[PDB]
Amino acid sequence: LLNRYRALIVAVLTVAVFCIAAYAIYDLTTEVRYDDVVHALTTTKISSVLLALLFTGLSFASLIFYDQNALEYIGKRLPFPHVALTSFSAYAVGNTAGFGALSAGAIRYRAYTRLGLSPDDITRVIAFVTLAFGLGLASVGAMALLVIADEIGPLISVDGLWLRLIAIAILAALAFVVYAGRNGREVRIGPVAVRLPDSRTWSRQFLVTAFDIAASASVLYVLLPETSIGWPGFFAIYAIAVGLGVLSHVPAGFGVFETIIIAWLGSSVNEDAVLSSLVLYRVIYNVIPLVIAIAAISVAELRSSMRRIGARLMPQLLSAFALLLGMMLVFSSVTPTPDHNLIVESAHFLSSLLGLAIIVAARGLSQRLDGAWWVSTFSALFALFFSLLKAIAIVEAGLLAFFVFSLVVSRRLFKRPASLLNQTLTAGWLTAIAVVCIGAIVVLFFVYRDVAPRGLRAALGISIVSSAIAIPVSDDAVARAVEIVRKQGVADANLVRMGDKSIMFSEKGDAFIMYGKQGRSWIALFDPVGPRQALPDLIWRFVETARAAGCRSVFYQISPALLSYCADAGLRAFKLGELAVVNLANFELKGGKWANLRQTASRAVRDGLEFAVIEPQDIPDVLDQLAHVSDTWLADHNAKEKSFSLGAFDPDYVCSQPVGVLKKDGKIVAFANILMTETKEEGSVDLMRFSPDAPKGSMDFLFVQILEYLKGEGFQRFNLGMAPLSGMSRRESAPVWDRVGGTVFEHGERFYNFKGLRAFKSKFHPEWQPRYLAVSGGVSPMIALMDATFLIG
Amino acid sequence: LLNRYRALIVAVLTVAVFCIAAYAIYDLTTEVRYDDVVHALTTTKISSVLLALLFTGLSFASLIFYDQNALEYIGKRLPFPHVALTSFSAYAVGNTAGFGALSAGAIRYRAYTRLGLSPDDITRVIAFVTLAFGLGLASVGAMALLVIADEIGPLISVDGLWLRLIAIAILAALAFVVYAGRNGREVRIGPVAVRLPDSRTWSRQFLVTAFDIAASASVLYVLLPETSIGWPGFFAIYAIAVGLGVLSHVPAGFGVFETIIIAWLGSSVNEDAVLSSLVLYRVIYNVIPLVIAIAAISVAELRSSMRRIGARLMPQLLSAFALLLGMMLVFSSVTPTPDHNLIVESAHFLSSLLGLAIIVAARGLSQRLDGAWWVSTFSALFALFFSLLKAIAIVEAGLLAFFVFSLVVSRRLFKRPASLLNQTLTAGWLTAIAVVCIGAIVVLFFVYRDVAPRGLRAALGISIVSSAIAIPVSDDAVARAVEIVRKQGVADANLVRMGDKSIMFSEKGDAFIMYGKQGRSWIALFDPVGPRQALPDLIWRFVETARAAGCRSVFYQISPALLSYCADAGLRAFKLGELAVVNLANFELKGGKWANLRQTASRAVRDGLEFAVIEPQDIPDVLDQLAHVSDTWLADHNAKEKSFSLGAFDPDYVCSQPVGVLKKDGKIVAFANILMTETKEEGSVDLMRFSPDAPKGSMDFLFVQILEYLKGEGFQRFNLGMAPLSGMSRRESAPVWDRVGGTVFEHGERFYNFKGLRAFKSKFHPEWQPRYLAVSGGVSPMIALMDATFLIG
Ligand SMILES: CCCCCCCCCCCCCCCC(=O)OC[C@H](COP(=O)(O)OC[C@@H](O)COC(=O)[C@@H](N)CCCCN)OC(=O)CCCCCCCCCCCCCCC
Ligand SMILES: CCCCCCCCCCCCCCCC(=O)OC[C@H](COP(=O)(O)OC[C@@H](O)COC(=O)[C@@H](N)CCCCN)OC(=O)CCCCCCCCCCCCCCC
Ligand SMILES: CCCCCCCCCCCCCCCCCC(=O)O[C@@H](COC(=O)CCCCCCCCCCCCCCC)COP(=O)(O)OC[C@H](O)CO
Ligand SMILES: CCCCCCCCCCCCCCCCCC(=O)O[C@@H](COC(=O)CCCCCCCCCCCCCCC)COP(=O)(O)OC[C@H](O)CO
Repeated sequence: LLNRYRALIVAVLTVAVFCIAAYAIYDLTTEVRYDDVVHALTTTKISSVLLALLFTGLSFASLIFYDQNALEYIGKRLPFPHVALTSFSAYAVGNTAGFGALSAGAIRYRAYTRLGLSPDDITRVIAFVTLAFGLGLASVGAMALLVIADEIGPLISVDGLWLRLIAIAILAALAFVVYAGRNGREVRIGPVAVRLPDSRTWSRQFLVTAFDIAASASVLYVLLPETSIGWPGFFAIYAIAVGLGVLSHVPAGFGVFETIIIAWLGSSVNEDAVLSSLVLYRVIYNVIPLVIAIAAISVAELRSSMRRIGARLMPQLLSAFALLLGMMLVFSSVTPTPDHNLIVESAHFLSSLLGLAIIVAARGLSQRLDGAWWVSTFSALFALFFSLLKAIAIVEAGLLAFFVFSLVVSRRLFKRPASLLNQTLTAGWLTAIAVVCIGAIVVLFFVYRDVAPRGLRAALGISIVSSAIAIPVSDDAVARAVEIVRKQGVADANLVRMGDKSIMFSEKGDAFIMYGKQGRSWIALFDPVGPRQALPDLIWRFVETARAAGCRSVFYQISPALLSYCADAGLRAFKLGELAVVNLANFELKGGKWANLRQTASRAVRDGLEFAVIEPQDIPDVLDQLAHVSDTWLADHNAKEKSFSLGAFDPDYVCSQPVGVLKKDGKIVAFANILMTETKEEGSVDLMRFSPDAPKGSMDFLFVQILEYLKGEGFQRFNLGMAPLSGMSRRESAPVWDRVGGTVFEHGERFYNFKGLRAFKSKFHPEWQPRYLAVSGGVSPMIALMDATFLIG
Repeated sequence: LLNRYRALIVAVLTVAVFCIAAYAIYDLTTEVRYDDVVHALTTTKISSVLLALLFTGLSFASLIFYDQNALEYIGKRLPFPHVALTSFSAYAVGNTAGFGALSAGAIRYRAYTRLGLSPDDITRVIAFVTLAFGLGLASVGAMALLVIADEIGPLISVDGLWLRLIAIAILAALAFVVYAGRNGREVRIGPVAVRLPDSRTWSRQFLVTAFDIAASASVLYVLLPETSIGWPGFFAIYAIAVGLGVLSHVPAGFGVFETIIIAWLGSSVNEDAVLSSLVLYRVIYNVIPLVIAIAAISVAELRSSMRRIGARLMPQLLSAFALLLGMMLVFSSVTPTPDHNLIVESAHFLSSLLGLAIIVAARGLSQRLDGAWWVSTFSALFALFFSLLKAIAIVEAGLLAFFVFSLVVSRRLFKRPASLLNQTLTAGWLTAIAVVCIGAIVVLFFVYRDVAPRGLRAALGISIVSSAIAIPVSDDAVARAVEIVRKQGVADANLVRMGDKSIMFSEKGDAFIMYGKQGRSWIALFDPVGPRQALPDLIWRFVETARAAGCRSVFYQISPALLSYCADAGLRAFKLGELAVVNLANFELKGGKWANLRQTASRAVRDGLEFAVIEPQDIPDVLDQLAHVSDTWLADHNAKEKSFSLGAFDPDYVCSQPVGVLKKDGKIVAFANILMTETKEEGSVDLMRFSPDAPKGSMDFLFVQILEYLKGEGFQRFNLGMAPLSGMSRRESAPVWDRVGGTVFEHGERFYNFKGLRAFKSKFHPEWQPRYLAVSGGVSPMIALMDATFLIG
């Protein structure tokens, strides 16, 4: 149920469920000694750990076929070594993090926009993949719970009829969903409206997801020493444990997975064995895949060669690996050894400080900063020679030295400067910090219960991290922005002079992005305007400025050519609508398929309707007639005015650009703003105007003459309007859409008919051009679209 | 591995495996009392039997989706209530019988040729279905054997490594088969050459076959009272028990299924419970589906309405139901009750006699006789009022009275007369009789072991059944057959006068079929010749005459219009090749796409090559030149002559039909036989003749003039040659073909180039016409095609 959590109480409720889960871990693990857990790790039958490596390998092979199946569903057949990597390194993170910037979403985006998909199709790949895992895990858990409510029924002393009956309830619900969605037929089960694929496709997907959950239950089943349950009893436990640990949005499914397995198997087998198998499960299944995903980038970077997809995936992988590294550092700083460096109960507080600093550096590394690289490299080095002095500890030292190795290797990857601390907060990284802190508190209360200042110090360090986490332009800038609009390309940005939109610049001075702030996030207007080389340097700087004041950097109507370095900044693009573009050198007045426009023009030829080519100083002759016709087209919509879209009643902006008129053979009845550039390379309009002198036979010639004059000056093409998205592309959607995409199309049919319908643009036979809205920080474009909307109105 | 058993040692080896299995049943059931088994049937918790009915219902719902999936694979989308019936009544028989006339094969044929498929596609439906069940049962048993070699490992005291290792062996073999057959690529694993379908199709098929085997293991698992194993342990037992009971070709998988489950679960649970669950399994899963399949025909016959498919399926269903009825009669005659009608150890021998008589009547009813109806109806009535007098016995009396009800209902279904006993033997019905006899011997040795004349009497009755199972035409007939060729239609049958082919007739006198005998089977030549109404009456009479001398009634080159009542007789059609037909009223000498023939004719115009229109009495001028040119075209192939195909060196047959010649401008160098009828409705040729005066430029005009003269007399069309089957239709094949179809195509490219290649026929631009060979008795067309072949040569 992605893009439905619209809150910060989701961030609070996630760590609430983790607090309840960790309290239940400490409840269910009373009479176990930490020394006994260390004993059971040190004696664990190395054939069993090798077999756990084998089953993790089979699990990630099935995850590769999840995604290859997804790409065969939407027709986009991509080559296989560029899909094995982008879904062996999408589940190496998705099994670890579930945040905005670190999830399956913001890695499929960053690894497929570089690879060659369309952002209207990565939201099909992601959505089919997440329906695949969720619905397949529900079917698999409810079928393997159906066959055995007796091998696991009495283990929690719940009778076999009830545990089987809830599995029959889940299977009846999912059979109802499939039988509703037999042939198309989007079935609205609530907010989310599933539209299941072919029966030949969800069955292949069900095999792939059942082999995934089988070879990921068997990783833990080989590590549990000689249970009183078989394989499938443990498989029905595992498909409830994962089925709740991913249901509660916790990072990696940490606490809920742990507490379900401890609550289920402590009655069966010895609790030290289950803790020693769960810790050695989290290592083998959630850290070894990160290490292999890192090394298969770094080795190919040193030395067939997939350096582009490695360059787009390495910050995400390192930022998801540093978070588990920080969990390991804090959990191994709190658990004691006798010989400790009292460097001058407060001497291992340096190590916990380094661990929390490196997960803050992980939040930096996903944002791909430079201070993140310095802090993470040096903090890992300090942890290296302040943890190697104690013992050998090949897991700790080797894993952390691998982090240092990779992070020295990827220095040339990124040099982007910003302030590591001055970004305020996301909904997810607070959950990361708080899960590390609360898990550390539970490790401390767990360990020193059999045999403080360090506890109070770790809590005070976490509170200091929380406090540090808590821690229109001048007419010269507007005129210089107008000069940048002149001396460069796209003429869409002639909405620059109307004010109300803050304008930042670049260091080169010839590039700008135009703001606008509505809620907890400020948006943009068209696209960064300027030469090509100043745009990617500025597309990061915008988002850095947006996070610098604790806001999200939504975009609006961006180009498909922008995507290749738009998605690198952490921008989930979304399909919005297509912008009608008519090339002018490939145009004829009737041709074979333009004569409807010729007859509509000749409808106004007999009226003799005319035009104006007037100047930026030709205001004082027209202005009160402009006021009265403004009253008319405000009476057309019955008095509701919009910003961010058109030019309002403006004494300067209306007379700013050269405009053009519909006449009463000399008397102004309707006008039109025309928007050019100095470079003569592209021109546009924005507004059409109604009169009580123009019926449906003359909704065109006021604009047809403008098209002919823009042909007459010698422009290359012409950006007329922007249309909402058609019914055939409302057909091509994804399974787990919700009210989000419906209100994308409602925003389409709500704000894009103030100039004309899609068929009205189609009357001019245009070649369409898609425009997107990019959203920062992995948040819902329900929120982003409404932040655009309430800034329109 | 169908169409590879080519023997009677398969029939011997099947009952050998059943003898070993029944001896192992009697071995493993020493200390069990028959009274205790009756106790455990009478106390069996009626909720458990209702739940077994539910799981049988789910199993046959999945069997319906086996076949609906199969019909969606080959594109032929058929309506669903005509597929639910023809695969709820194809597995109601296939789970009971595995013979020639009673299997999935000879019910898919009889229920799809009526329904609307092509016999080149029912051999795709059948073959995809049998690969589906076999390969899916192997994958399912090897996967559910993989997860648990510990819940069922020590039950037979075999260590868990070996039972898991053979499952890894099976899964590695099947993964090798799939990875070989990724994209097309027919992988020859031996005699059988699997070519697996789409990954989107065998996965859906794997779900359907795993839900089948799950809901058929659970029918028996609900009947076993409180095992020491879970569900999936019993599922891994069941997928070995079925996986060997269908591997050994035994009817219903009787003895092998029984002995595997007794051998596996007698060590776990009490043996009386396993016998009481296996008998009540065979009832619920193999007799209740026959009863429902019968009643859903008979009720719809009395009263939406599918009377055609019921009329084609009811004899197969009744003949597979009477066999289990006979097993029940013999097994309930041997098992004793105290009060018995001593009508005057030999008074219940009447009941065993009635049971063996009714399974002989079942062999009659599949062949759809009339004495079969009389013997089966009256023998069931005698069993009714000589078994109802003993006790109530609602299962026995109700089941048998249902048989009497259905068989009175289907009197109007069939009235076909033949001798019920005088058919000699099939490979399968001897296995039916012998499995009933040996199972009866084991029931007798089982029951009277705790506490004979009846045993010796049952053995003598079976030996009497075995002994009773052990129990060119005149020139008037040839000339009358030539008169039937004259006064009626197809001119293919002008091979009638050459002798060597026995000619039977009909009772109406104006219809005939022409024999030819090679091995243990005699074949036919073209098609029954005559009016339409005398053909279906004769198409049964041919097969009755063939079984009357203990032989199989193969056909050769039959029409697609014959299939609708050809498949009713029990004739598995097979695609053979297409017969080139050129309509003459829709023909032009060059048109747009015939001018190659015009230029090839003008190649011989400058030679001035000519023809003959000579008579049946114009022999004595040409005959020695015919002898020398016969020496030439015997020197063409280098001296190897064929029967059954053309006219040989014949003093009567060569001069019989009007022939036509290639000349040395008057001197005979090459001839051609031309074949007409009196009705002027269709004409043909058979033989083209080589000369040492005709190169590749004149392989045509000798025949082109014949085509023009057959146009000139005024015929409708022209049966020139018969071509082998093309490469695109050697592409459209089925998965479990073997050397059979390969030698069908080898027979094609081996015997059909003595007149010309497929492109040689394509030079004349023909409209193709498929011709089939029908095979009786469910036997392989390897055998039938070679019986045609060694009668050609
Ligand atoms: C207590 C009562 C509550 C019940 C109410 C149920 C309502 C359900 C409504 C649906 C809301 C879903 C919201 C989640 C959205 C989200 O968060 O995003 C999408 C997610 C990520 O998918 P992602 O791509 O990120 O992959 C993640 C993989 O890595 C996981 O990782 C790990 O946890 C690893 N440790 C293990 C790896 C495993 C193999 N790789 O997918 C989803 O749809 C999640 C839906 C899951 C639904 C499960 C339903 C419950 C199952 C129980 C079965 C029946 C038995 C009942 C007995 C009680
Ligand atoms: C002891 C060592 C020997 C091993 C050697 C293996 C070689 C295999 C070579 C393959 C030859 C196949 C020859 C059969 C051909 C034939 O006869 O015809 C095709 C059949 C019918 O198909 P049909 O359409 O007729 O349906 C039938 C349904 O009704 C059955 O009925 C019943 O029995 C009911 N009582 C139950 C209904 C169940 C649900 N409905 O299908 C086939 O391919 C048969 C192939 C089966 C292959 C199984 C392999 C072994 C499985 C074991 C798994 C691994 C574990 C190993 C541990 C030891
Ligand atoms: C009700 C089920 C619902 C549907 C789910 C069905 C899914 C089945 C698919 C399972 C595939 C993976 C199988 C993993 C099973 C592990 C079995 C196992 O326990 O391993 C034992 C031994 O394993 C081996 O010897 C090697 C097994 C290798 C399995 C390789 C699988 C290949 C076949 C997979 C099928 C798919 C083929 C394509 C693969 C890409 C070790 O156990 P143990 O004796 O150590 O246990 C005692 C105690 O627990 C302490 O350990
Ligand atoms: C390792 C596995 C390999 C792959 C196989 C996986 C296939 C799983 C699919 C199974 C579907 C059918 C499930 C049948 C399980 C039967 C469970 C059972 O035992 O029934 C119990 C109770 O059953 C019920 O209460 C009702 C169960 C109804 C199940 C209906 C299945 C619907 C869901 C099927 C999934 C598909 C959905 C579409 C269906 C067309 C009765 O047991 P008991 O307590 O009597 O046992 C004690 C002793 O044995 C004596 O009996």
